[PDB]
Amino acid sequence: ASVIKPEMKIKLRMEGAVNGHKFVIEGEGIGKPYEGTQTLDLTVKEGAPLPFSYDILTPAFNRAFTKYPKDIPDYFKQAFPEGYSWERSMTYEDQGICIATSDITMEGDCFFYKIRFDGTNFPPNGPVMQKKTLKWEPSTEKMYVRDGVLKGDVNMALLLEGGGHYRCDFKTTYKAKKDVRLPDAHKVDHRIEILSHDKDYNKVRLYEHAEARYSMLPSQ
Amino acid sequence: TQRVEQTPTTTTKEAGESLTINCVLRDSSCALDSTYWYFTKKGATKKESLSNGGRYAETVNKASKSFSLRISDLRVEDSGTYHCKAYYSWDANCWNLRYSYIEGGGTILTVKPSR
Repeated sequence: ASVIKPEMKIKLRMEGAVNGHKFVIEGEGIGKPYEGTQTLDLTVKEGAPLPFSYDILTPAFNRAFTKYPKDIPDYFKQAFPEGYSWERSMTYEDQGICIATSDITMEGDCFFYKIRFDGTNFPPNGPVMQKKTLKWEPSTEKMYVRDGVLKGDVNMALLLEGGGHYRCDFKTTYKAKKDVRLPDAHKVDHRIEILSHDKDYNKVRLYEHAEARYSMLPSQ
Repeated sequence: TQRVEQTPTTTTKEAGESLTINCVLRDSSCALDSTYWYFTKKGATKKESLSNGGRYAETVNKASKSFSLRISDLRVEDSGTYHCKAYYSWDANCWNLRYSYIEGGGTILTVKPSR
């Protein structure tokens, strides 16, 4: 009876601004929600060439794509067909700051995202505006219930040209549009990578792998 | 038992003079990654981020695990506490510090008025 199929497509639109520079990016893709994998093809529709590291955007481009075990309730799959939304704050070690939101809906075999992204106070000679980032390091997100919704906190870091890192504190609130069975505290391990890009990142292929797990055995 | 040793701990200087503050990671098998400097005017926990440039010259010596701030043309307004903060290089030996920072004990600077 589950509306979330073994293969689901993705259509999205991001509108945002980083240090005053406006942009629109549209996306289409496909993934395997029960295997926690997905690939997206992303195109800059307005604001090309982007004057900032693409990597600050990539975690904004759906925890429905997470391999959940049967003994951890799946907040995100239970949320469909009606859907869910998330709001995220991202605080970098050099006082760069981003806020992002996504409204996630579904029609047939396809997820639809409307994403808003805003970033400011990135230093002109830092790694974001000089485009010195290489990739996000693999991460572990702590998932926990507060105020009847799901919170996620994750320590994130971009590897930089030269082998250094650029750290970020991510805090997310996930809000389903209907009553669902809430999980106990658990973790989600993530890997995200740009598989391919053109020169100015006007065209980007993006892959994510996410799996949920307990950090402690259930209560006895 | 890692510590950042910051020197000088306290200093009095005359206006127009220069000050070097030194921060050294001691008793550590970890290495320095990013480095940052902050100013606290008397009282204020609000941190003013000192960028390399103008009267502030920020240098790093990775081999010595030290970083330093040189302030030129000191003013009475420069009076207050200077703080250094470092993050750690990612490596297997210091893996659980890879998102953490460490700060010096701080430098309390008094700039005596001249003219």
